[PDB]
Amino acid sequence: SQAWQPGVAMPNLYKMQRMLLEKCDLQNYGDSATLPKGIMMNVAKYTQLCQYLNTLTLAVPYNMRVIHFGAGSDKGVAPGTAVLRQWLPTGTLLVDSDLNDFVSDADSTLIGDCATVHTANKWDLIISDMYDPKTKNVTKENDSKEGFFTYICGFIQQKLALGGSVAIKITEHSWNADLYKLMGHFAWWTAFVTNVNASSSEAFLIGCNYLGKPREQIDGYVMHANYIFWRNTNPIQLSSYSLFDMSKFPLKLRGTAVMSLKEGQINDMILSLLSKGRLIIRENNRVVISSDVLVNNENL
Amino acid sequence: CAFAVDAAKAYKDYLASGGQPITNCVKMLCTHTGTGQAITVTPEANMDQESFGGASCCLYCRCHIDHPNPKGFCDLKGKYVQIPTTCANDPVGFTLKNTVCTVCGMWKGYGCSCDQ
Ligand SMILES: [C]O[C]1[C]([O])[C]([C]OP([O])(=O)OP([O])(=O)OP([O])(=O)O[C][C]2O[C](N3=[C]N([C])C4=C3N=C([N])[N]C4=O)[C]([O])[C]2[O])O[C]1N1[C]=NC2=C1N=[C]N=C2[N]
Ligand SMILES: C[S@@+](CC[C@H](N)C(=O)[O-])C[C@H]1O[C@@H](n2cnc3c(N)ncnc32)[C@H](O)[C@@H]1O
Ligand SMILES: O=C(O)CN(CCN(CC(=O)O)CC(=O)O)CC(=O)O
Ligand SMILES: [Zn+2]
Ligand SMILES: [Zn+2]
Repeated sequence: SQAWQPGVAMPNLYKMQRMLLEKCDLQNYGDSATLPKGIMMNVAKYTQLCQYLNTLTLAVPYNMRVIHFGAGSDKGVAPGTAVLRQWLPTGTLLVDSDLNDFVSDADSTLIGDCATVHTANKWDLIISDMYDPKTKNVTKENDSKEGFFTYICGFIQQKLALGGSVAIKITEHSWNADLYKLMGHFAWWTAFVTNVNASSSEAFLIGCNYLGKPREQIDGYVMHANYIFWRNTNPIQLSSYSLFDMSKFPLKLRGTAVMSLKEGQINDMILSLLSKGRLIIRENNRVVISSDVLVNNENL
Repeated sequence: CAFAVDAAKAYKDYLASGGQPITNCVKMLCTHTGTGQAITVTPEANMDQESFGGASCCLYCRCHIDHPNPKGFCDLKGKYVQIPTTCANDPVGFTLKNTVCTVCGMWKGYGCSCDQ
């Protein structure tokens, strides 16, 4: 049974359907897991996410570069960043960002709308827990959303190293059709529901090993519908069991190889190594980031 | 001009007055089979300790004030601090009020056995 897993990933037969989009109606909606003593929800949530990422083919190069969007919290701190830095090998470059100010253990933190964020270099792993509170004001058909999803799609296409991976928080109403389409540009993809939040429509949309071109054409409107269909017909038991075994939590430093390479040079052997988590492609220069700042003189 | 805000004193006195300790310190899941050292690059709690994200346990970080250090560097941020389970109600107070032995790396008085 599923309850001893960190969470549940979308079974493949659901990925293959052509469902229409219904309202999400989960039988355990509102129930809260019992969390171990003194542990915040988002430490449990991120712990389970990382426990699941440990079962995939992540590239893990020396001097890994990881960027974490939506890392702030109403508490003024960054529980997610703390778990990622725990999980990631020591000395992994971790940058994070949020719209509102917070205190972080990341190596560098940028405050502002994510669309203001720019980076010279590419990344081996992108994490987003962004969620707009206005998504709660459902006033119409659940359409594809833009905003930070539009930024994220472009950021991936422009600044995710080949062989890199992503995990991007969605919900029933906080979702984007191009993001699903772009999952077709990875070797493998899923939607992963943590067991501590099994009662929520939240999932992490995980793209494993980026290939820079489509393996598969995905209709994002259809696929979100498939995902809601899965959630609607497979209730998940809230469970905190996996939180109690942290013996194998750390990400194994694979020392994955990094090559700069031009588009001409990406042949089917290179593409094979990307698919297997055995290669990263990007510059290996220094990591430089910035936030765009709008200037206004309010006087007169 | 000699003036500087003494936030350490402020919190120590607030606690002494019976003030509610700073909260939302970020506690980590770990095996609790670690070294017990005070401040580490990954959680190192033993069975007598809880591990926390450093930044959230630092009084200067949490209060949005400058670090008492010429270069402003912070001892805790980017790291994990192990807190005696008996003081994990006030991790900020603990790290402020206590000291780390430069020799063994354990909290002077809460693991340091260099006097024996
Ligand atoms: C910490 O991270 C947060 C969460 O962990 C994570 C999302 O979790 P969630 O809240 O559980 O969300 P959800 O209800 O499952 O999906 P939705 O898109 O919000 O649905 C919109 C609307 O549709 C209805 N709906 C949805 N579903 C699935 C239903 C149901 N009704 C039922 N009777 N049965 C159901 O199954 C209901 O009215 C919902 O409100 O996102 C973060 N987050 C949330 N809110 C904020 C925030 N962060 C910052 N500020 C915020 N204000
Ligand atoms: C559930 S919270 C993040 C909680 C955090 N990851 C943690 O570890 O506890 C959702 C976050 O997404 C951020 N967010 C929403 N829209 C954003 C945007 N356009 N740019 C940057 N951050 C955004 C919010 O400010 C908010 O802190
Ligand atoms: O303005 C920006 O830089 C990001 N935009 C998205 C523009 N993207 C390109 C795209 O459309 O995919 C630019 C980028 O992400 O680099 C987000 C928004 O409009 O809210
Ligand atoms: Zn500090
Ligand atoms: Zn000592």
